[PDB]
Amino acid sequence: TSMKIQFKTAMPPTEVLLESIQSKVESIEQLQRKLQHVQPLEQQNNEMC
Amino acid sequence: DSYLKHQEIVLDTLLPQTVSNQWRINNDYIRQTCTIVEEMNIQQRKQINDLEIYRKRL
Repeated sequence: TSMKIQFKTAMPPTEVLLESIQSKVESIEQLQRKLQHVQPLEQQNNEMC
Repeated sequence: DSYLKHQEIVLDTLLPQTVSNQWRINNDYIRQTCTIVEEMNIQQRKQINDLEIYRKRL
């Protein structure tokens, strides 16, 4: 009963969140990748400096 | 998400600060290279002058 009731609520809460937050995840996660390139260039410039 | 944008821009400011000082050091070197390269050119011309001068005397 719980598994049914709760997981149905979970799946609705998840898919409602996911719709709003998968977009914001991509927004947040594609920004993280920018740090990984902003760092890697930083070192080569410091090294070359 | 807003915090991550403040964190990102800070890195790229340092990318410029490094960029400027790196090009600035190379900029100073360039003048030195051109200063001496002329002086070496002056030396070689004078070198070649003697080389033939000493011959034409003898």
